[PDB]
This record gives sequence, structure tokens and C-alpha cells, in this order.
Amino acid sequence: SEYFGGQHLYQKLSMYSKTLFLMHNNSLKIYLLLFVFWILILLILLFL
Amino acid sequence: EKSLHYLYEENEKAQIRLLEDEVRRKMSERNDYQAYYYRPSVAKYHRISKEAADELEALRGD
Amino acid sequence: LLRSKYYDHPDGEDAFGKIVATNKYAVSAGVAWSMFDVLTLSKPQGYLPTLGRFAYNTGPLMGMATAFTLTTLVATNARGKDDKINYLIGGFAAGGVFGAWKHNHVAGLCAGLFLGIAGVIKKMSIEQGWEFFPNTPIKQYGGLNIAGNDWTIMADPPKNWTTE
Amino acid sequence: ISGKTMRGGPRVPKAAPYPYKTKKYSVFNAIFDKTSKRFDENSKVICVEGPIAAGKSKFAKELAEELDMEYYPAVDLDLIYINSYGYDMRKLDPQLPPSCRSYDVRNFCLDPSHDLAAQFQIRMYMLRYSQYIDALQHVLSTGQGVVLERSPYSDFVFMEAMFRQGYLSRGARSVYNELRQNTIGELLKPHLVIYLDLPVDAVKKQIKARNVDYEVQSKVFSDAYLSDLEQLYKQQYLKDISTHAELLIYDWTAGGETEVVVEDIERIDFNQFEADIHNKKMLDWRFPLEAEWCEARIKYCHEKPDLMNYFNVPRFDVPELVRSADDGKVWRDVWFNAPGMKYRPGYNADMGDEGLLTKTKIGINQGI
Amino acid sequence: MIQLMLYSLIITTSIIFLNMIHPLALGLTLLIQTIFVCLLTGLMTKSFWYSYILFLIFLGGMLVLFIYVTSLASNEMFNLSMKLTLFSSLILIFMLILSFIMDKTSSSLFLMNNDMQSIINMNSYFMENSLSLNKLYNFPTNFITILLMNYLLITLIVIVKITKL
Amino acid sequence: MIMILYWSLPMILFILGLFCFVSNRKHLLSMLLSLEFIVLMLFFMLFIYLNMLNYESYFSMMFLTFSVCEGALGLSILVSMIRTHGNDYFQSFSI
Amino acid sequence: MFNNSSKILFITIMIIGTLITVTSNSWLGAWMGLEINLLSFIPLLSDNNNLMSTEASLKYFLTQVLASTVLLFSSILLMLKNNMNNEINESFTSMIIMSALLLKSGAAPFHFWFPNMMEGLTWMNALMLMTWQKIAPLMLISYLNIKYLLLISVILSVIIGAIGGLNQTSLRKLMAFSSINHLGWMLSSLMISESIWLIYFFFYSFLSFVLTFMFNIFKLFHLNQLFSWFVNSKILKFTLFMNFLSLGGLPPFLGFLPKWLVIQQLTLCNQYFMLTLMMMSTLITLFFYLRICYSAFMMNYFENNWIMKMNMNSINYNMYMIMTFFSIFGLFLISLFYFMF
Amino acid sequence: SLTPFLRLPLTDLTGCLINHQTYDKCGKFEMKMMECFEAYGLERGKRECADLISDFQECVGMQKQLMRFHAMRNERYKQWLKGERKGQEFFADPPRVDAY
Amino acid sequence: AKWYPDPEFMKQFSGPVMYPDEVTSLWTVPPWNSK
Ligand SMILES: Nc1nc2c(ncn2[C@H]2C[C@H](O)[C@@H](COP(=O)(O)OP(=O)(O)OP(=O)(O)O)O2)c(=O)[nH]1
Repeated sequence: SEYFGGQHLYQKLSMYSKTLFLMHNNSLKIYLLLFVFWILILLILLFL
Repeated sequence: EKSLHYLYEENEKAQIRLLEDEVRRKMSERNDYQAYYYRPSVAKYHRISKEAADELEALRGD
Repeated sequence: LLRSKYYDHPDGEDAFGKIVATNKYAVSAGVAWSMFDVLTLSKPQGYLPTLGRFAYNTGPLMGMATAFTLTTLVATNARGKDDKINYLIGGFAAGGVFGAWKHNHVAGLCAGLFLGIAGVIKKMSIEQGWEFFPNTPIKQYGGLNIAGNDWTIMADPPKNWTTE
Repeated sequence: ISGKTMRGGPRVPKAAPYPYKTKKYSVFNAIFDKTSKRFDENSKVICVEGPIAAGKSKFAKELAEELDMEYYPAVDLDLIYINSYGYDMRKLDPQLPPSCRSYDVRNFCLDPSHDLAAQFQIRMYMLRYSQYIDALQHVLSTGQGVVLERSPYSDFVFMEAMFRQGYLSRGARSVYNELRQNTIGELLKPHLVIYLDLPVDAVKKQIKARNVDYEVQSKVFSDAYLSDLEQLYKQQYLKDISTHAELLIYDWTAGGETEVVVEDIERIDFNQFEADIHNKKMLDWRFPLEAEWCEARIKYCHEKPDLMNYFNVPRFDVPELVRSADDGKVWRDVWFNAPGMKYRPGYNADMGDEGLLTKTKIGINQGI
Repeated sequence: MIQLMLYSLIITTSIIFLNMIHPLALGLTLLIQTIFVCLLTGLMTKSFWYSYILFLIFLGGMLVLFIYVTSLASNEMFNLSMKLTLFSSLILIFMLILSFIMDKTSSSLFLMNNDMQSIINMNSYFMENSLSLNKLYNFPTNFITILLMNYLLITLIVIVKITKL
Repeated sequence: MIMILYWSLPMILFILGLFCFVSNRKHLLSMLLSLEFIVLMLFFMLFIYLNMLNYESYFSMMFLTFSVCEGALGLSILVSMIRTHGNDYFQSFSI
Repeated sequence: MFNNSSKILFITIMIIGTLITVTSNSWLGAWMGLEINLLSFIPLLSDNNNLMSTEASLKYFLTQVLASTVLLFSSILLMLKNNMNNEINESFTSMIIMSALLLKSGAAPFHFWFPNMMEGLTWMNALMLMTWQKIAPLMLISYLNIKYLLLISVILSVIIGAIGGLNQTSLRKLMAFSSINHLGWMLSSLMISESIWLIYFFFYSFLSFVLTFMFNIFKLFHLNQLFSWFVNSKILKFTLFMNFLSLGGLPPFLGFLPKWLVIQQLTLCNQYFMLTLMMMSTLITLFFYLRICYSAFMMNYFENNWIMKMNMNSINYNMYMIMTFFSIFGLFLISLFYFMF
Repeated sequence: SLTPFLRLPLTDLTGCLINHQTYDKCGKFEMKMMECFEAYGLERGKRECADLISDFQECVGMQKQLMRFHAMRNERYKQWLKGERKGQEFFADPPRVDAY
Repeated sequence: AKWYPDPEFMKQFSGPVMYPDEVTSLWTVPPWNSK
């Protein structure tokens, strides 16, 4: 029950929160680069 | 009779709620009426700029 | 061919359009997750392990997609019934394939239960006729007194249009 | 700084004294009332430091009455244990649990090895830090300089002095160092520091000459504790404060003369440190604009609750500074049901207050 | 033709701007890009007022801050490479001969000059740089340039506060 | 088409300046200089737009004022770290 | 944040620039107001006592000018394609406009600057950042009619903003992650109404003022710092911490009302799956709200005993206790309200 | 043109900044669109007023005229490359220098 | 009323993050005055 329940839900949410803190430990240039790619696919499709 | 009156009031409120939901759906489908679901686009600034450009034709001179 | 949808034809009618549609959704999801993957967590260096991480994060999703579609077509064409438990079998198969990439047996079934639930809910949406993300029939652009809210100092010149 | 003898009379203020204990000083008060218009040569902060038996209250009193400044006395723990209504909270000691009872410097003099002593020194810092800002509010708002018997810059000397004798653990040193690193960077360093030098034996001689009943028959003031503090002054605190404040060593082994040190203060030129902008001496008082002066006055006359809320460090790893929850509950039920502190000060009707039905005046920088 | 020459020069200066890393060298690439941008915006317009305005504001007015900061940032000199100069010259001669073998009528811009307009156009004969600049100093668009001068004073007030002087 | 032959080059050089703005192989001064490169390309594209209309080219010194105030703001942000982060913060490859 | 009158000047000019942004009838005057708002929000978010505030202002400058130039480039591209400000059939240039607005607002594909900047600020510039600086981009998002970008942003905001706040024990980053989740409820309300968004934004703003005033007066920046916070009566600390349960969306307090109006309007607009995706991903927000509420819901704690007086501001805490009353007893005013209809 | 959310005094200056109303080849077309946006509003004006929208965009955007010009120039070059048109008759009789 | 939060309970809130990993265990807490 706690597996497929509250304890394993808390463990999976703690693991998902721990693995998302590694996304936020990077420099600003990586996230701005991700925005620049999202502009880049949005302009490639404007050609097509 | 108190329950009969309260049921009549709640039933009439249900019909008016259904009817205003239908009226609001038909208003948002067409954007016809000027109360809800209407974006007021005004050309007041365009008419002001056209009146100013017509006024500066008289000012052109020496 | 590449613009084919999943539901332009009934279940069991064509295989290739369903494979292309579900696989292109898997490729889009894998590319969208892999672009946020290799720049943020476990960042690789060089051209080869970056493409290796892209394949490792995209191709298993393609395998889940084509396995779900193939066992859905097998369960549909094995009998005459077209019902939600074929989507349940397909979700169980996709969860079992995902498990193999995980290498955990528990992960594969645990995934198959949720994917079968998603499959029977989507088949309920197909049967009943509603949409997950419909267009809004009501969109309040503003509240009441929307014409009397013009607090502007500039005087309005007379308009060039009438209602007569 | 000019004394009263050479000036021939009392000093004159350059502006009206602001009622800083009654009226607040926000930015809307800082628009009209400027603060650099009332500053002169007698607007310095002087700290008279020394050993524990040197005469510093009498010397600071005659320096305040000679240089026309205000004497701020040394802090003692009667300021907490006696409220605004005059009731003593040392009479609540049988009602309080023994881990949360009163601990004044008298209890330190007989029992220095108690667990409350590591709290006690921190409490002393919370009375020096609360006094210096109350000194700074007298400097920035009225223009009159202040003189202090004790300063919060010199309170760490007593902390390591109780550490070296063994009265503090390593965790007490860690939490006091964390509190000091959290708080000491928010208050301006003094202009001038006087160290009344005494040898270790003359301190003991003045201690037995004073004949205070807890200084005598106490094992705290041994030949190691006094030597540790007089060494620790001259090689940590004086060396730290000499980068900013002027440092005056006076041989106070005799009775000490007052006119010679006023003469020594008066020959110090205070304008030569303002020539260099990046000079280390008097850096904290170098405000080039009136807006920075008003910001500095706002920081201590209006943001004193911020600097008092900077003491909110959590450190639960020490067992002798954590008040247990049942003891904290009965401490609240005893302390806050006292006649003095049932309500906020000025609003307690049990101890003779009237007109509470139409009274909505809270007060400025009042402890709740 | 000369519009295509400015296209080629802007492409070459942009790819060498992408290639180089020394900060004063990027500042020099910006100051030599601003001249070509000024001329190329002068090719579409009726008269060269806004190219002059962009010149005084951007190059002679603003980029001198960038040149000063990048000059005091870097102690070292430029490491000139003949490979990058040869590659820039090769792509420049390739793009000029590509403009030679291309029809310039289809590649010309559709924006009208002062002489590309009609002869019967009354407004073009009046005064050079008159009707375009008119809306700066007329009702009701004068509030924007009053707000711009106020914005520049407020910008100076911001800059004095953030540098801490 | 019209986009391929006209105003295609400011888009390409704008994306090149955007990629120079966000690349991890550059530094903060290179970010600011590439930022003013995309300011120049924005002026180019805005002037191509504003010259389809005849007498609305006066907006070109409004965007110029705002972007030049942006550039001076960025320089004054960047050199305000001289007294705090030292003179070696200009070579920082990451933020 | 009122140490100088120049900061009051910057506050009124950032108010003026935001009002220029949200009232512009063209896509370029909105950019003009965005630059005015940026110029007046650079000196706030910068101070001499805090070292991290200068590099946080550098992060804010690079994030906003990256977003503003893409917003300008795509608006000029829209004007080059069709010369009116509106668009008949929606295309990719509106997608670039909306993505440049989402970098300004802080939606979850582009939100990674937001808590990383929030890790080094004060509690008043944070109050300006999550409340007033969300006015200028979100009011321009309502002019576009693409659905899937808003769908992806709402879904990613409510999962990423709720999960990512669990690991954070700093109060500023936790409030930034909670504001990212409350951002997604505002964009989900923007697809169905332009008035229910104002309802949710005004009361979310109200909850932001009353909750960030608790951490600004008493100078709280940590979860462990809440346990050492000394309140003279523990009933008052228990009562003051009900704003977390209020903002989490619990029925007796206020803060259930705007979320409930969003639920009422979304179900009437036949959008059920996205509502379920948000409300299964708002329980985590109440979980890290209740992790704050560990420090007040129990009635006795192992307090540090050196501090025995509660020090506080007078005017700010006088303004605080009015808004704390309406944060938990404000559902009695639903009979007086008429702005839902 | 965009409908602003709020109608404050601060839209009075921004609104007149860009507009074809100042003398232009076809601002009289734009006025015929703009008053139409006063009649049906912004959202019904996208559907009920689509004929007047395309004329203004055709005039100032210059889309189909430039596309027709590029169709007439690429077909001439295709006829040159395919051998149908060659020599001194590749280009026609040029216009006079003051014709346009 | 018999169990109250011990310092063992507030030990888990004293880290730089709520759930430490091998990367964030070597981190330090920010200063308590946030400057
Ligand atoms: N533990 C501890 N004891 C302190 C501290 N400050 C002062 N004391 C104690 C040590 C001595 O018993 C006594 C110090 O005496 P004072 O410095 O008040 O000087 P005293 O009043 O003797 O002479 P004076 O007023 O200067 O003429 O108080 C402190 O921070 N911690």
C-alpha cells in the first residue's frame, strides 16, 4: 500500500526534487542558450 | 409550503442560470454584444493623427 | 506520409500511419527532454556521447511507442471487438518495454498499470466523443462596463461610420 | 574635539536636538530634517576600555562632563530582570525551572561553571549591541558625541577569557562567533579608543580594595583569567580596533590624571584622515553625501528592530543553550503572567496605568 | 550593387565577430560594423539624417564607453592571424563575385528613396528631412520626446546610484 | 519568397548574435558587445519596417535612446563589480 | 527599502513604465514601457551591504534584455508580415512573441533564472519582483490566441514549480518556486478569461504582501530560522502561520476563493484534464507550505533561550495585522463582492 | 491595432506613435479598416471585415506586387537559361528616366 | 503533549537543502542576515 502509496510517492517526489536541483546549479548561459534554441526551432519552421 | 416555495425559487434560478449560460455561450461564439466577449478597438488616435496632419497643411508656408 | 495522424483511420485499418504518428510524438518528446537533459544534468563533452545520450533518451521512447501501437493492433485484429482493454494490453506492453530499458522488472509493470490507465481513458475519450484539451466556448475578454472604462483625456474626433 | 577649559564655556549646538526617543525618523522625516547640519568636532564616539578593576565609570563621567558629551554607563543584567515598572524578576526563581532561572553576574561570580553562563555572555552582548545603537541614535540625531564604558567590539575578549578557563564549551564559542559574524558588521566603529592600562596584580589589589561582596571570595578572578583578558585586549581587540579607531594607552597604575589625557585628545587632528577617501581610519564615518548620512541615521533610528532581529541564528546542536519545551512553556506562563509584563509597557492596568480606553500610542523602539 | 557590397562586408565582419574573443577586438569589430549599418540604412531612406543620428549616438557617443572598458580590461595585444584575414578576404571576394553574377534589380530593396518616388509627389519637393521629423515636435507625440529627455536624466540618476561613485 | 530575399539577412545575423550572446565559450564583455551587435541588427530590421511607411522614421531615435540607455546600464552594472569581485571578473565564463 | 527618496522615485517611475506597457495599443510602445520598467528596476535589486544583489541584478539585466530584444524582433517581424498589430491566423511569430513574454514572466521552460536570482535578495525587492514585475509580461500574454504554448507552460509550471520547491530550505527560493506554481494558475485563467486572471492575480498579490511581510519585519530567510523565531505568545505564532494554509488553497481561509473561481470557470469552459493536472500538482505546494507550518502548529518547541524580547516595526506590522485578518477571515466578504460576474 | 487592457491617461501619447494617417500612399485604406474595427470590434473585425484588411496589407506590405515582379523576372531568366530568349533582346525597351 | 520537537528533529532543516545528495552535502549554509 505504501508502495503505490504515500511513502513511495514521497520518496519519488524527493528523488524528483533532488534531480531538479541539479538543473538549477548551472550558469545562466545554459538556460539562455535553451531559450535561444527554442527561438531557433520557432524560426526554422517559419521558413518551412 | 415553505419547501414548495424554496423549490420553486431554486428551480427558477436554475432555469435563469441555464439561460444565461446559453446567452453567454452564444455571445462568446460570435463576439456580437458590447458587454462581454468584446475587444473594443478604437480609431480615436488614428482620427486625431489625421486631424493633426490636416491641420499642419495650413501651417505649411513661409 | 509524415503528416498522418493516429485517428484519421479506424483501429486496425492501417499500421504505418499509426507507427509514424506515435513514433513522431515519441521523437518530439524525446528531443524536448534531451535538449533539457544534456545542458543541465550529466552534461557530456564531445560529439559522440551527446548523440549517444540523445539516442539513449529518444530511441527507447520510440520503442515504447511502436511496441504499444503494435500490440494494440495485434489485440484489435486478433478478435472482432474494439474496446478499451486492447489499450490496456498496449499500455502494459509499453510499460514492460520501458522496464527493459530500466532493467527493472518492477519498473516495467508499475509503468504498465499507469500506461494502461492512460490508454483506457484515451479510448473512453474516443468512444464517448469528448476532447482532453478543447477550445474554450467562453472566453471573457473583459468584464461589464467595458465601453465606459475609457478614461482618456483626448477628445474623440467625429467618426466616419454610422449605423443608418 | 575641544575641551571646556580651552573653549571657556559649554558647547553650542549647530541645530535643534531632534527628539529621537519620541518621533520616528523615516524617509518622509528625512526629506525635511537634515542630519549633517548639527555635526561638529565634538561628535565622536569614544570607547573607554580597560580591565575589570580600572576606574572607568568615574573617568568616563569626568570625560563626558569635561568634553561636553553624554556618558553611557556599563550594561548589567538588571535591565532584563527589572522591567519598566520596577518589579524584579529574580523573585520568580522558585516558580521557574532550574534550567531557566535568573543568572546575573553575581551568580557568575559564585558559580562560573553553570550551564547558563554560556547564555549569560551572549545576553551581555545583546546589551552592548542594544546600547551602541542607542549611542548611535544620540550621535546622528542630536549631534552630541557619546562615551561608552563598554563596547560590543570588546565583548569577545570576555568570551575567550571564560573559554580559556574552561567555563565555555567549543559549541558556545561557535554560536558566539556565529552571532558576532552575523551582527558586528552592521554598526559603525568608534572614532577613539582609550585603554586604561593596568598590571594583573593591581587589578587584584583594586578588586580587594572595592570590597564588593561577590568579587571577594570568588575563584573567577585568579591569576590566569585576569592575565588572559589583559593579554587578549592588547593583542586581539586593540590590534583590531587600531585600524579604524585612534588608540590611547594610558598607564593607569596610579590614580590617573584627567587634564593630561584631555590634552592628549585635543592635539589629535581629526581632519587628516578625511583627506584620503580610501583610508582605513574613520572609514565607517566617511559619508560623502547628505543622502548617505540620512540613510545612516535611518539604519539606526528606524531599522533597530532589523539589527535586533539579526540575533535569530538557529543552532540547536548545543545542549546548554536549548531551552526545553515544557520548561519554555512554564517559563512563558511565569514570566508573561508577571505584574510587570502581562502586556506591553505602558498598557498594563494592574500596575497603575489609566486612560487605556483611548490610548493608541505604541512607542518607538520598545521591547514587547 | 554597393548595397550588396555592404551586405558582404556586414556578413564578413559578423563572422569574424563570432570568431574572435579579445574584447577590444570585438569593440573594433562593432565600431567598423556601425559604419556599414549606417550606410546600409542610408540606402533605404529618403535622406541620411537617421544614419547620422545612429552614428553620433551609437559609435561616437556610446561605444567609446565599450572601447574604454575593453581597453582597460585587457592587458595584452591582438594576436593577428593571417589565416583569418585570408579566409575573410576569400569569402569577401567570393561574395562580391556572387553579387557580380546576380541580377541587382531583383536583389534591390523595395523601400523608396527620395528619387525613387513619383515626380508628381508634392511632399518630396518641400524640404529635406522635414516631414519625417515633424511628428517629434507636434501634438500629441511631443510628450514622448519630453519623456525621453526626462528618461535620459532619470537614466543618469540611476547610473550614479548603481556605480556608487 | 519575400522573407527569403528581403530582410532575411538581419534575421540570420540576429540569431548569430543571439548565439554569441549565450555561448559558454565567451565572457561577459563579449556578451555585452554581442548584445550591442543585436541592437544594431534590430535597428536595421526596424528601419526596414519603418521605411515601408513614409514619414514615421522618427521612431528610430526612440529605440536608439532606450537601447543606448540599456547599454550604459549594462556597462555600469558590469563595472560596479570592480571594487567587489576584482578586475578578474571580466574573464568569467560562467555566472 | 525606503532608505532614500530616490528609491521612491524609482518605484513611481517603474509604476509609470508598467502602466505604459499595459496600456500600449501597439507592440512597440509596450517595448518602450518595458525598457522604462527595466531602467527603474535595475537600481532596486541592487545594494551595497549585500554582495549577491549586484550579480543578481546582472542576471536580471541579461535575462530581461535577452527577452526584450526577442520581443522586439518578433514584433517587428509580425509588423513586416502583416502591418496591423493583430494577426488573423496565428503563426510562429506570435509563438516567438509569447516565448519572449514567458522569459520575462518566468514560466517553467524559462524559469531557471528566477529562484537562482531569488537566492540572494531581500524580502521587499522580492515583493516587487513576484508581484509588480509580473504585471508587464502577463498583461501582454492576453493579446495572443495560441493555446498549446499556454498549455505546455501551465502544465510545466504546475509540475516543475511544485516539485522543485521541496529540496529548497531557503525561504526566498521556496517562495519563488511557489510563485512559479501560482504563475501557472494565472496563465490557465488567461486562456478562459481576462477578469478571473485579475481576481487570481489581485488576491495572489494580497497573499504575497501579507506573507512576505512576515519574513521582512522579523528578517527570516531559512526554515530553521522559523523555529528559532521568538513570539511572546505561541497562540499568536500559530495564528500568524495560517497565511500559509490560506495561500495553499484551504476552504475556510481566503485564497481558496481565487483558485475556486478558476476551478468554476475552467469547468464551465469544458477544460477538465488540465485542471486535474494542476490540482494533483498543487498538493506538493501545500506540502512545502505545511513544512513551514511545522514551526508553529505544534504548541511548544525547543527554543534558543538567549532572545526573550520580540523586536518589530510599528507601521509595517500595523499594516501586517490588518491583512492577516482578511487572509483568514476574508471569505465573509464574498457577499459584498460583485467582480466575479 | 492592439486593444490595450486598461484605458488610462498613459495611452494618449503611445497611441499616435505609429500610423499611416500622416500623409502616406494609402492611409485612406487604413482608415477604412480602422473605423471598421470601431464597428465590429477587434474580434468580429477579424472575420466580418476581412476584405478591407487584405487591401491595406497588400498596399503597404507590398506582398503580391513584389511576388508578381519576382515571377516576371524569374520566368525571363528561365527563358534565358532554356534558350528561348538570348542576345540583345534579353531585356526589353527601358523606360524613360522621368517616367515614374 | 509528551513529545515535542527535539534538536534531532530540527537537524534535518539545518542543511543547505532539505534532501542532501553527494553534491550538496559539501555545501554550506548562507549567512543568517542574508548578506
Ligand atoms: N562573564 C562576564 N563578566 C563580565 C563581563 N563584563 C563585565 N564582567 C564582570 C567581570 C567583573 O566582575 C566586572 C567588570 O567590572 P567593570 O568592567 O564593570 O568595571 P568596574 O565597575 O569594576 O569599574 P569601573 O566602573 O570601570 O570604574 O563585571 C562580560 O562580558 N562577561
